[PDB]
Amino acid sequence: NQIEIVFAAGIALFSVAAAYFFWAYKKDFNSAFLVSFITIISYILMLEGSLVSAGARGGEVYATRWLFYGLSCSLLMYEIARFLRKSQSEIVFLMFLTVIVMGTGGAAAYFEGWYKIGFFVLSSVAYVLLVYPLLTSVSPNRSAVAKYILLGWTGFPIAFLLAPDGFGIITTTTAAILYLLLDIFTKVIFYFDLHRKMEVNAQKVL
Amino acid sequence: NQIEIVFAAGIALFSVAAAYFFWAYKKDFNSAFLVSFITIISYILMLEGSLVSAGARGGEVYATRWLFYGLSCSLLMYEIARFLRKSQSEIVFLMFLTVIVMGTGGAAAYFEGWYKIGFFVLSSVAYVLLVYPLLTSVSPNRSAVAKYILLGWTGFPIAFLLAPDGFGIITTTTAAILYLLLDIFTKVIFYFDLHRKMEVNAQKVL
Amino acid sequence: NQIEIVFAAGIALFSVAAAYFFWAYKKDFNSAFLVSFITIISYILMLEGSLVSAGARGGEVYATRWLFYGLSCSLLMYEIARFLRKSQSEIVFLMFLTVIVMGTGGAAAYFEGWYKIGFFVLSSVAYVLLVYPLLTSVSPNRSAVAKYILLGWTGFPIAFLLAPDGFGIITTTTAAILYLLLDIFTKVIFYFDLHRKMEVNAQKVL
Ligand SMILES: *C/C=C(C)/C=C/C=C(C)/C=C/C1=C(C)CCCC1(C)C
Ligand SMILES: *C/C=C(C)/C=C/C=C(C)/C=C/C1=C(C)CCCC1(C)C
Ligand SMILES: *C/C=C(C)/C=C/C=C(C)/C=C/C1=C(C)CCCC1(C)C
Ligand SMILES: CCCCCCCCCCCC
Ligand SMILES: CCCCCCCCCCCC
Ligand SMILES: CCCCCCCCCCCC
Ligand SMILES: CCCCCCCCCCCC
Ligand SMILES: CCCCCCCCCCCC
Ligand SMILES: CCCCCCCCCCCC
Ligand SMILES: CCCCCCCCCCCC
Ligand SMILES: CCCCCCCCCCCC
Ligand SMILES: CCCCCCCCCCCC
Ligand SMILES: CCCCCCCCCCCC
Ligand SMILES: CCCCCCCCCCCC
Ligand SMILES: CCCCCCCCCCCC
Ligand SMILES: CCCCCC
Ligand SMILES: CCCCCC
Ligand SMILES: CCCCCC
Repeated sequence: NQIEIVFAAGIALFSVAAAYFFWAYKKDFNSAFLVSFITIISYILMLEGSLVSAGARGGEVYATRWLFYGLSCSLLMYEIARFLRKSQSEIVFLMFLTVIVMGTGGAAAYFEGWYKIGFFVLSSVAYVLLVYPLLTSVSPNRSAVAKYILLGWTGFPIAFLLAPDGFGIITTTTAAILYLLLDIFTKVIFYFDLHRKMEVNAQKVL
Repeated sequence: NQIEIVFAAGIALFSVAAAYFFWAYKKDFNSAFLVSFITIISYILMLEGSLVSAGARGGEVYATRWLFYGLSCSLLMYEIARFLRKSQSEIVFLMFLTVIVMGTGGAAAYFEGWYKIGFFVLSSVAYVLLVYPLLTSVSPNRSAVAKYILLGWTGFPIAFLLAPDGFGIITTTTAAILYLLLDIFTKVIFYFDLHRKMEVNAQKVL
Repeated sequence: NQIEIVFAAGIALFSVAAAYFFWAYKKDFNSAFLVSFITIISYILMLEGSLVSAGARGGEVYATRWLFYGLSCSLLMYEIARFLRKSQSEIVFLMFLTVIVMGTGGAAAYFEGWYKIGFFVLSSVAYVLLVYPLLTSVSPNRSAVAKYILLGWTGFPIAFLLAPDGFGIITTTTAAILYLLLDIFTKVIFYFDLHRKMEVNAQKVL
């Protein structure tokens, strides 16, 4: 129905994003390229539709989006935590909480009843412990990254609760469109805005 | 039947353990918190029961316990190997053997016939090569960690063979109770006993 | 039929290879041992046959071979990239492209229609970006590794297209035999030829 158009739009946008990020940025470790490329793979699988599950109020759930975030958001968390000049051990810790948040989030979306509630509570506890050291960072770059944590990262659990993954108050297509806007904001706009600042900060403490 | 009570007990204990370890320990990389948190996730999945398989002598197998160990026991092996002051390259090697041991162990538990035997032999070869450099460590902390390798880590393959994962000589609930006691010993008591020693050793070679 | 003999041959050869590599090489991080050991696990699963899927022209596909390559070829890429003295950040980048190439390759093999084509194109783009920095390396070891990239690594996508994973022009058993020869060349002969050179190069920039 309309959902294939949402997924097809995500494949095209992140294919353009991955192509730009590779050519425009330095030919070395390119997190921006890897994040968009992983997202392309995730949208193709969601478009194939073999991994769709029943959601709330007659909606559907694509829990593999949450599993692919664990790989792509750990790369984002690496850039974010390094931008705030967290210690190496704190970076490793935050990247683990991110994998935990997405992993339990996919389980919360796929399962039902008290298991959806329990996995959501666990994922939100790990999320609270993930963003607390970032929102209270003494770094001067803290305000520059709070816009992406508060608007983008925290928009997903809210979308989750409204989507068929949670209470199913919005339909599956509306959730996919809102997920896509959140993806563009946290994966593409995030680099258009902060790449050079992150690049300069990284050539000074490495 | 009685097994849900065993899994519910594990969820409550490791939720208390994860809560204590986070608040009591330093607000940086907390392996003790991550190990217990991962174990909570594993026990909820086992309690949901969608990933249960037929075992030996009419028992059942929860092979995802073994897959989740590959993530949580690699964190334990990191602390153990660093405590014995293994080289960084030896630490990376041991963490790989741990993932191999748990991964092949989950396959041994899930499959039957000569494949259970073959996967068990492979997992035990990798296990022998994993613990040999630890039991013969020249570190003075070697005796302090041998109690957990011999009593706790080596108790799992013995429990495996008795459980429905192996010959099914004990029932599924008895195996779950014995697994839970082994979990508490190797994941919780391990830190009550060795945290400060490991913390002091780590602030001296890092 | 004949395919079990191909898989049984792979189990025996890599069991001999893993046994030799462990005993002959230094008792520290042994990539050669880990690569062969992982390959043993992969061939046993393929021999068990629960993860076989329908292929092209009545052939079959064992897509888990491609998923296990993502773990074992990242170890090979680590040795290759370190041998060419790539920077640490470039090594991490190449190991990610390898996981992407194998991951999308398993999806290309498992799915059909435009999804097989799309996943193949994505996997080949990531493959082109993976081998370009290696084939144009200014390292003097570049020619010593180009034989394995061109003959061995690039033989897999060609075999893929001929195998039931692609167009199904060759049968499943012929593909398995050709996969096995490629495995022996890139995983075993690769170390018989380059171990000491790689060992000496590694004791000079570490
Ligand atoms: C590119 C994708 C990004 C940055 C996604 C971030 C996603 C989250 C922070 C999701 C968080 C969730 C919770 C906070 C708990 C409930 C379930 C989740 C996974 C939606
Ligand atoms: C928190 C969990 C820990 C420390 C678990 C350790 C588990 C093992 C060492 C399991 C070992 C096994 C073998 C030695 C081979 C047979 C199968 C296994 C996986 C049970
Ligand atoms: C031990 C195994 C090795 C070194 C395997 C390497 C495999 C590849 C480079 C496979 C590449 C593929 C492509 C280039 C795209 C099409 C699908 C693949 C996965 C076969
Ligand atoms: C210098 C760049 C290092 C980047 C390391 C990122 C590691 C990502 C691991 C994600 C595991 C899910
Ligand atoms: C489509 C099925 C998704 C179920 C989620 C799997 C559970 C992953 C937990 C990861 C915890 C680190
Ligand atoms: C029908 C039984 C449902 C059990 C739900 C598990 C609750 C997990 C809570 C995790 C947070 C402590
Ligand atoms: C015809 C359906 C359109 C639904 C679009 C939902 C997009 C939500 C955007 C929320 C703005 C922050
Ligand atoms: C300083 C703390 C570093 C801890 C690194 C642990 C990495 C765990 C990887 C487990 C992979 C299964
Ligand atoms: C529930 C199915 C469990 C089967 C085990 C999967 C095989 C994992 C092998 C990992 C080797 C590193
Ligand atoms: C029916 C055929 C069963 C084949 C069992 C595989 C044996 C694997 C042995 C691994 C250790 C060398
Ligand atoms: C009523 C069933 C109780 C079974 C409890 C088994 C616990 C085994 C403990 C072994 C002590 C080391
Ligand atoms: C000194 C040896 C370090 C080897 C690091 C290899 C890491 C492999 C990760 C593969 C992830 C799929
Ligand atoms: C047997 C099913 C194989 C399907 C392939 C799974 C997709 C893995 C994508 C990994 C991308 C990093
Ligand atoms: C840009 C490369 C990825 C192209 C993915 C194509 C997806 C196929 C859609 C098939 C619709 C029936
Ligand atoms: C009886 C079937 C034998 C098929 C063997 C195929 C092996 C292909 C080798 C290609 C040489 C590079
Ligand atoms: C088929 C689901 C794959 C998810 C890998 C993160
Ligand atoms: C559904 C099984 C998940 C296991 C991840 C380690
Ligand atoms: C059952 C498939 C396991 C693949 C792990 C790489």
